[PDB]
Amino acid sequence: DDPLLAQLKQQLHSQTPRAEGVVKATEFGFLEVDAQKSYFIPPPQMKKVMHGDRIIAVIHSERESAEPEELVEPFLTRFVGKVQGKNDRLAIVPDHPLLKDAIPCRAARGLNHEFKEGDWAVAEMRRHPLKGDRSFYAELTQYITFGDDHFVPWWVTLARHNLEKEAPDGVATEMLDEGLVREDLTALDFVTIDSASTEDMDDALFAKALPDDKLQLIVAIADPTAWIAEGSKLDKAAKIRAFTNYLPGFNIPMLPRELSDDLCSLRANEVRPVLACRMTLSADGTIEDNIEFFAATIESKAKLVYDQVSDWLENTGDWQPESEAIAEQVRLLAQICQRRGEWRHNHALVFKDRPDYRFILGEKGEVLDIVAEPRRIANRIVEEAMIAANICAARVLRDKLGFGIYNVHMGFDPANADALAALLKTHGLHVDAEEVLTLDGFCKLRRELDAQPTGFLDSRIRRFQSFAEISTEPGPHFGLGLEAYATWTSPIRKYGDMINHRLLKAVIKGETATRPQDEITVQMAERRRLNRMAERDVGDWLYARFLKDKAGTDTRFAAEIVDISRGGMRVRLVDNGAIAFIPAPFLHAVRDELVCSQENGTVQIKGETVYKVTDVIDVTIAEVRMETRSIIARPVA
Ligand SMILES: Nc1ccn([C@@H]2O[C@H](COP(=O)(O)O)[C@@H](O)[C@H]2O)c(=O)n1
Ligand SMILES: [Ca+2]
Ligand SMILES: [Mg+2]
Repeated sequence: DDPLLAQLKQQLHSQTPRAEGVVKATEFGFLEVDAQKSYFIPPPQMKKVMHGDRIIAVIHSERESAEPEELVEPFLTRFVGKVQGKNDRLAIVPDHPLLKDAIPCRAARGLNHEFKEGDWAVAEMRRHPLKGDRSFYAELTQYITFGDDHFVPWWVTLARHNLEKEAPDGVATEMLDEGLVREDLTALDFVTIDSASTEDMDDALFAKALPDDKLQLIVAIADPTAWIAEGSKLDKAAKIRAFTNYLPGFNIPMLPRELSDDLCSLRANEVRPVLACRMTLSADGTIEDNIEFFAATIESKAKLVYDQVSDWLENTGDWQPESEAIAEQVRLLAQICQRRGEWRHNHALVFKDRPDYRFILGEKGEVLDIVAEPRRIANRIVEEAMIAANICAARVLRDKLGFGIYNVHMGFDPANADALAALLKTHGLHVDAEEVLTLDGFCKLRRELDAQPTGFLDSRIRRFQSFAEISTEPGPHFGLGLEAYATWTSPIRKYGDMINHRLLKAVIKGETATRPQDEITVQMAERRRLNRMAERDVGDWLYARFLKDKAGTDTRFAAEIVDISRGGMRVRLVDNGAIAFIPAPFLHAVRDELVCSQENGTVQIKGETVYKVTDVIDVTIAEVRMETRSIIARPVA
């Protein structure tokens, strides 16, 4: 360089052949530029990069190779990992299954903690060879727990998603004067129906028979917002959290315990403030326009338990209602459930029973068992009432406000409707490209797709399915087969439901109301996504623990094929819900006679279909790698 010579070398440097792509590693790696273009990265060039870094590289020939030059976006930022080789030099291996190398690190200042071998930390990347640094380097920013802590699962997972490990701090109660007029519901025979363990009754039922074969339902929901003022510390604390995070064996509540457990909870034979909704149902099950929201106080008559209620109703088991009054409430409520089920059957969509697996844990967080808790009438009684109540709120907020915290499902996006109909044709199912975009046509497709003898064709259109949203705008819910949809029935566990509670309270008083900001539903969606990941990561750890001792044994498990790709089949164990992977080479000896097609949902050997997505097969457990929590399964025989 030399101003002339420098300008020249610059212009030369600038026209050097280049490519942008994502780094893929293993033994050297590749710069994956697109679907059918990749460049070999030699292992010396490897050193500059991490798996998954988005980079620009010099392309070299003379055999072509990519020589990394510039970082576009690093794979790794904030992460978790296990520390090594102590303070005389710390390094950290990311928990990332594809990131195998130790990264030199040190503790952030103020981090009191003396790190040892095995310790779990949260860390931040600070240096990268492509940013000119000699080495990769990270700062440790948080001490997690020690390497052989039994409670690893929980603490590492909460930390990795940066989620809170604690309930919020309780604040001196005193009930707020919102100038509500509370109807005295106290004489009435309200009952709660929850599982056994529950001490935090959110909700509350009362039924009454009417002339013309009608039924009256009142849903009474607990009253947190009668204590928590909009703008208070608990407020802003609850809003950040969005939802109680339910993890195997462990929840982190949105609200303080005293409030949840005690003051708000609809405990039997105690007087409680409530937000109530009285609805009138046709013989049809139809929710009539008769909808009345109002503040009230009730006194639960009977703290009921699901199984017991399900038993009494099927004339099985030992348990009877404490009185005729309660019996009649249960009977009326079962009648309501029946009409609503029918209604949703006929006019909406009823979701197909998905086993809900519960981990049964011991004191050191061991897995005793994982059981699919099946659903019985008492469960459906509650669900049908909660759904009708939430429909009620959606209508009234839409009507009286024009806004609320709504749950939103747009159906198939218009730009994918043609591809949709074409794929169904190839499988022999007629549907229309523009009818399926109407609520009615979406429901008709769903219905006949669930009359399918198997889930195959179903599976074929997962790729077209939209997901459930959060909106302040009233809107249809195609998944539920409903014009509208907003929840207010569990405000102690959901910030959105508290917001709707305050909105409904404005409507009741004839007050004006402010529309929630859209950043509202954005943060809510982010925490939901977080909580779901947190629960599956827990579960994953747990499943590995549970299945470790089955490794290499001939224990069989029936398993549903959930996904098929290039490298093999993902599989869900029917009896416990664990995820396992079956590598392609396990399915057939001769690589070139085997085709696992992601796009078809099939595995073929010598041109003949042997496996399909939704098939159930029997597998054994080949491997449980505790490092990565991965379960490897092999088909039987
Ligand atoms: N596109 C991607 C791919 C991975 N990464 C991160 O790499 C992280 C590495 O996980 P660990 O925290 O276990 O090392 C992932 O959990 C993910 O947050 C990312 O931030 N963006
Ligand atoms: Ca790793
Ligand atoms: Mg309840």
